[PDB]
Amino acid sequence: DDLKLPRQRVDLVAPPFVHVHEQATKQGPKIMEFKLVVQEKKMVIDEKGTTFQAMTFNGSMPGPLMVVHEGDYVEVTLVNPATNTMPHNIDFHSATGALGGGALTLINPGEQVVLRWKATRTGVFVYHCAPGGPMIPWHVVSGMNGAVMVLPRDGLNDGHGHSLRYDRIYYIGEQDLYVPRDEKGNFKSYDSPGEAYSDTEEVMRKLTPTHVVFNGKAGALTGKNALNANVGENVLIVHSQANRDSRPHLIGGHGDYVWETGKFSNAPETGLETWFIRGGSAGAALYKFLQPGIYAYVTHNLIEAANLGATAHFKVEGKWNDDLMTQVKAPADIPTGSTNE
Amino acid sequence: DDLKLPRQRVDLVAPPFVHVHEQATKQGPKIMEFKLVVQEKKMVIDEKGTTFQAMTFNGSMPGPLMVVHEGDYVEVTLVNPATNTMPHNIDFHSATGALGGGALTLINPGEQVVLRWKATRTGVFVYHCAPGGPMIPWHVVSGMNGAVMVLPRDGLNDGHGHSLRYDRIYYIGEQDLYVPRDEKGNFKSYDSPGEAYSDTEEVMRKLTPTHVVFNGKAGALTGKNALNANVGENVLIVHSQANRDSRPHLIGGHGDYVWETGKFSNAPETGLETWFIRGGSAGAALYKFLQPGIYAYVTHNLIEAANLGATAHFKVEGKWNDDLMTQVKAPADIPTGSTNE
Amino acid sequence: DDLKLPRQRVDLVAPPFVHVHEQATKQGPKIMEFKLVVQEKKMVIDEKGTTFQAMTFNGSMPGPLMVVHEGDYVEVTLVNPATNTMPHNIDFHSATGALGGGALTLINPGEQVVLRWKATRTGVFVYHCAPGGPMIPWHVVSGMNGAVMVLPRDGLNDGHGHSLRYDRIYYIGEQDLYVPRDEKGNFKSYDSPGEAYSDTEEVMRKLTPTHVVFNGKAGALTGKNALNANVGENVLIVHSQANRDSRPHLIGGHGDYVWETGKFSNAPETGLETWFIRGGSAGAALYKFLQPGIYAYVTHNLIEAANLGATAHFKVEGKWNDDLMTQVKAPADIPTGSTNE
Ligand SMILES: OC[C@H]1O[C@@](CO)(O[C@H]2O[C@H](CO)[C@@H](O)[C@H](O)[C@H]2O)[C@@H](O)[C@@H]1O
Ligand SMILES: OC[C@H]1O[C@@](CO)(O[C@H]2O[C@H](CO)[C@@H](O)[C@H](O)[C@H]2O)[C@@H](O)[C@@H]1O
Ligand SMILES: OC[C@H]1O[C@@](CO)(O[C@H]2O[C@H](CO)[C@@H](O)[C@H](O)[C@H]2O)[C@@H](O)[C@@H]1O
Ligand SMILES: OC[C@H]1O[C@@](CO)(O[C@H]2O[C@H](CO)[C@@H](O)[C@H](O)[C@H]2O)[C@@H](O)[C@@H]1O
Ligand SMILES: OC[C@H]1O[C@@](CO)(O[C@H]2O[C@H](CO)[C@@H](O)[C@H](O)[C@H]2O)[C@@H](O)[C@@H]1O
Ligand SMILES: OC[C@H]1O[C@@](CO)(O[C@H]2O[C@H](CO)[C@@H](O)[C@H](O)[C@H]2O)[C@@H](O)[C@@H]1O
Ligand SMILES: O=N[O-]
Ligand SMILES: O=N[O-]
Ligand SMILES: O=N[O-]
Ligand SMILES: O=N[O-]
Ligand SMILES: O=N[O-]
Ligand SMILES: O=N[O-]
Ligand SMILES: O=N[O-]
Ligand SMILES: O=N[O-]
Ligand SMILES: O=N[O-]
Ligand SMILES: O=N[O-]
Ligand SMILES: O=N[O-]
Ligand SMILES: O=N[O-]
Ligand SMILES: [Cu+2]
Ligand SMILES: [Cu+2]
Ligand SMILES: [Cu+2]
Ligand SMILES: [Cu+2]
Ligand SMILES: [Cu+2]
Ligand SMILES: [Cu+2]
Repeated sequence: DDLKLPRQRVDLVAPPFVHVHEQATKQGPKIMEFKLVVQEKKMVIDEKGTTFQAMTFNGSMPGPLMVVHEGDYVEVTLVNPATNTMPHNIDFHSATGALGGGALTLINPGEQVVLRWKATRTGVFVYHCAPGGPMIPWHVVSGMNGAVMVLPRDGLNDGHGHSLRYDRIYYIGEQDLYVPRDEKGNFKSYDSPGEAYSDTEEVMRKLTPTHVVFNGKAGALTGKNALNANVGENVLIVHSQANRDSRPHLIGGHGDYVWETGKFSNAPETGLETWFIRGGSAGAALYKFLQPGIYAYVTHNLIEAANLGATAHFKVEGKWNDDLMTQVKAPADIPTGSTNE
Repeated sequence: DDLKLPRQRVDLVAPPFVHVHEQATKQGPKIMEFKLVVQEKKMVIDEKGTTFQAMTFNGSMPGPLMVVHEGDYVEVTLVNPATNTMPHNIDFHSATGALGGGALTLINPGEQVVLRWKATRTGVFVYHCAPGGPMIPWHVVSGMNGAVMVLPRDGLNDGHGHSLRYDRIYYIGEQDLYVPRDEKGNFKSYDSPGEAYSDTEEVMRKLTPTHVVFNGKAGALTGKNALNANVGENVLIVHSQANRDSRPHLIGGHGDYVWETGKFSNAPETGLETWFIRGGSAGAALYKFLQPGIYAYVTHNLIEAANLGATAHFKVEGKWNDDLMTQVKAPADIPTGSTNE
Repeated sequence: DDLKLPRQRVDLVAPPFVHVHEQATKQGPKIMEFKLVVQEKKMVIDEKGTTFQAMTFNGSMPGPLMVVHEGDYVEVTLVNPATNTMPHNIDFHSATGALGGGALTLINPGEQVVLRWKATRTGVFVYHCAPGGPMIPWHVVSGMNGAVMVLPRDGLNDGHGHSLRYDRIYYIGEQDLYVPRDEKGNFKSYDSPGEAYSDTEEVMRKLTPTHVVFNGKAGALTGKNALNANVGENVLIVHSQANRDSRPHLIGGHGDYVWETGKFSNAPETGLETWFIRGGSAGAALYKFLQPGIYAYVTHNLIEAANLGATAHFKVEGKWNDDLMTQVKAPADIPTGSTNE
């Protein structure tokens, strides 16, 4: 074995949560070992129960967030069980060479492969399947995409010599979906991804998703699965979109520090209302919560947010600050003596 | 009354103009009092006379620009006259908490509410109605959006320790509209917003506007309503888009200083050709005019600009500078001795 | 003649290549002389042989890249041969006044015009035809757009006082096309641009291209026309899009230094995965190749890249660096003792 570094196995966790990691570290470079297992399966993607033929890393949309530090090596075992029907591979936008690794990781059902890439570039980055040709968009918009974060060894900073530390981290993977409809407008169902392909490709061609979802379905991060926080906590929100632009916004908040292009060698922007994730990238925002209550986290095409699935909630515990905002007068009848022209 | 600051009432003016304000101020924080009255009404939105069922703040698309300074408090009386049919509210992207104020301002026809928010974040920001659910996009794309500018108390700067001062300010609100068509392709008319809803939502779902307009209609800021300027004037152009991306461009000019994400804690970019307003945001550009004549101000999807309504004009008075540009030879027949292969 | 500077004639070359130029220069300002000849012609735009009625500068999509330095004057002879059917003009986003020159360059078939503009603004910029009204988008999406680069006289820098020098430069013009289809879905053919107009405008109105291509057609820069480079070379990739957004990505690489808004008075961003060209602009990225092999250069809407034409290749010669990336284990059967749940 030429590369003589310590090895550390990481157990991935399902989004929107993130596996255990250090922000700053004084450990030297390691070989960080990850396993991704491809799973093709039918999944429910909206609140009416619509299904579609998904293809996933590790059974989730998005695939899980991987976290390493600058100078680590990332050794990924990609597994394509024989219950799957298609070949698969993986392209890390964090990696250098061989189409991000895609040219070294094509595996048929029943095979696995081991790729190592050096984490030379800091930031959050997309990873996605990319078998070749028209299969590249198809596998990605069927769900085969996630992200990796390469932290500086000293953790995050503000680009002005001040360290930034998060209390909590969430990973929001946004997915554009292209579900075929019948002549009456009802979504169609299929028995396999291969059977769904031709009709799906026709929808894809017109560049208008039927659904835009976080964490794999409409409503995934609302209701009992709202994201928790507390007043005072500095929360890092990683957002990825492997195929299509997005414009994240935290309703009732801001982006205190935003890396919209997602790369920690660049100073963040401050005090944003809405930021922009270019399709094929990950970005990140830090926000320190100042008020309790419900926050909606959306793409601020509000049609997509409210009508195609792209809303998450935060539920924030703590005490209300009437200095920042207050209801001076509750709703009341318009005074008789008013003129409102 | 706990908050013991001077109160100042502001009279709003219709876009693209902006109410009287100071750039730099040595006044301390104030409670700045604004009134917004919701008006649902049919409006003309294109040059062929197409109408649609609009919903507005203060009778205009966009709603008027509010201008305050960092550290002021903004006390907004939102009025929903009983002639309206729907509930309404307001979300300030400038504000912290309660979904931007939307969770504290839902009012039925016949009611008003008073919200106060502290202007802790500098920049230009969207405000918009957001009643809940699918009503959020519907109210916004029906016209219920505007912007607020929170200036630093020392006015604008270049991010490199130099003050910037504008001679003139204009507010360009861009609106994506989704007007239903009949089976022949003609735009449909309705007697109320409620009657228009179902057909409008179907158009919205396909994410392709029928119209993209400035100041509420195609041609609003062309012809006799071109925007005036003079050679030498430094003009601030605030641009908002509450739902959908835009790419502003001043044809024949530049953006000397551009805050495309719209937030004055970040240094502007210099010398832009075209900038980018992410849907759900406001941005701003300063330009010092150097040449007289007509300028077109567009979104630089030229299909949207020329064919869906999204062109404004500036008419600039002054003297032409032949050093910057000149017609060396006027159109003339191609010389007989020419070879043009 | 009032302007007493040396004159230099430049011979343009077809994209993706760039005419001979100096990066840094100690020559003083010159009048740089360029000729552009409009050519309307049918062109093949995809791998199935689909044609469409194009309109070009100098016979190519994009038009050729012009390169000058800050403070030069650019004297452009625009020629509209009498074999063409339409009037044409030119708008330089690099220029100040008269709608970028469009208001001084409208020429009928059989005419030519000479425009001079001073290169006061550094960066890469779009130029495009803009006759007036609905003809503006039509001429642009028919192919009448290119770019000009205005280099600082000291050449490029990193925004932190370090010079940057490229070994190679390529110009990637991306074109959104709107080809009519018949009732069966087959692309229609026409005998002239005028005959194609009405059906084309209907496609344009729905804001969804049928094709998104580099260098004028699907596959233009793949196969025998892949872009060459070598390990170690710093390559400047200029990307323009005159009408519609794009999100460039170099698969297997990065953007070491990226001016996504395209203007050299602003420091570049570092280490990008994917960048963003706002419609109506040019941007530029520098990358130093570190690995040999094939790279795909795409817009990272992968549907557009793989299915609508928007993929180029680089073929990079040199030696593989197993430190940066290696295939630890080639594809092999999943071990019997594995558990992959
Ligand atoms: O295609 C729109 C048209 O189709 C119908 C069924 O005929 O609804 C479908 O489309 C809706 C919007 O996507 C979904 O809410 C629903 O799951 C789906 O059946 C019509 O109701 C709609 O009018
Ligand atoms: O710079 C990020 C900064 O935002 C902070 C500033 O200290 O606060 C902003 O919001 C708070 C609302 O009170 C204010 O302190 C501040 O004046 C405004 O920009 C933090 O939450 C943090 O360091
Ligand atoms: O739907 C496009 C198709 O509809 C018609 C009327 O049949 O025109 C309508 O659409 C045009 C483009 O939006 C508008 O200019 C016009 O106001 C509207 O009636 C056809 O003329 C067009 O061919
Ligand atoms: O930095 C904004 C700056 O743009 C200025 C520079 O002084 O001018 C630009 O356009 C003018 C066209 O003459 C030139 O002064 C300059 O060299 C170029 O970048 C102003 O209009 C202003 O301060
Ligand atoms: O319109 C989509 C539908 O049309 C057909 C011909 O009937 O294919 C056309 O569209 C394809 C996608 O753009 C092209 O690949 C081809 O050049 C064109 O004829 C059908 O095959 C397709 O099903
Ligand atoms: O800053 C651009 C810089 O990227 C470089 C840094 O020297 O390299 C990056 O990629 C290389 C991969 O080894 C590493 O040197 C570096 O640590 C990482 O950001 C060059 O190719 C260049 O100056
Ligand atoms: O080696 N210190 O954590
Ligand atoms: O299935 N995804 O969270
Ligand atoms: O070959 N890919 O499905
Ligand atoms: O302010 N949120 O849509
Ligand atoms: O208090 N001075 O304007
Ligand atoms: O109606 N708006 O300007
Ligand atoms: O309830 N909103 O129209
Ligand atoms: O240059 N304006 O389209
Ligand atoms: O004048 N020197 O190249
Ligand atoms: O025809 N263009 O490269
Ligand atoms: O008049 N332009 O084709
Ligand atoms: O990583 N490229 O699609
Ligand atoms: Cu796959
Ligand atoms: Cu990719
Ligand atoms: Cu409302
Ligand atoms: Cu909002
Ligand atoms: Cu033309
Ligand atoms: Cu232009």
